[PDB]
Amino acid sequence: LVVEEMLEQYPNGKIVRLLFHGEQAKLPIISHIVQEYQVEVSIIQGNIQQTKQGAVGSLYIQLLGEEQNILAAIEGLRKLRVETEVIGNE
Amino acid sequence: LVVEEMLEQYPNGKIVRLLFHGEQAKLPIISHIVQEYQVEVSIIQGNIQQTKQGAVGSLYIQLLGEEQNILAAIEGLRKLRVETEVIGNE
Ligand SMILES: [Zn+2]
Ligand SMILES: [Zn+2]
Ligand SMILES: [Zn+2]
Ligand SMILES: [Zn+2]
Ligand SMILES: [Zn+2]
Repeated sequence: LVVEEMLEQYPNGKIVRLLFHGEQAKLPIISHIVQEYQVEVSIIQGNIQQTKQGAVGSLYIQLLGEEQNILAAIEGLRKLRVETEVIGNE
Repeated sequence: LVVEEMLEQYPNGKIVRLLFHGEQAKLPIISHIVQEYQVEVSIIQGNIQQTKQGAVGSLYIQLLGEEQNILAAIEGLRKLRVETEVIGNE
């Protein structure tokens, strides 16, 4: 992997993996969540490609902010059809 | 797997996988979160064994309740040293 290297380098907040299969909400996802949930975003690693289905791939991001807001932003992503999970829970 | 079969049979709330490596908080975890976060718990699948390290294994549970409370219960588990993630995000 090794996802714990991301946790090691980016300790604060939560690190999440976002998946894009082309079904995600057609809006500016990252700015949308920044503004709505008052979270900061740092891109750690990613691979996204444009396909006929739309943007497809993965993004690992660090979210910073109040705990409740980070949690809400993560469920927000999921509801916007971006599968999201906090790394380090396997 | 197939974790989506759990989502199919238990549609409401969130389905989470909890991991126990023996480092988890030494308290009655499931009742603790039920009471603190006002969530309901249904066990879907699990394999837990007692070892010299303590209780080790996994539990898949359905959490029911208000969205914010479910989210808080999930982070609560993590803080209590039970690695937890919402299934269906791979
Ligand atoms: Zn997707
Ligand atoms: Zn929104
Ligand atoms: Zn996982
Ligand atoms: Zn553990
Ligand atoms: Zn507690």
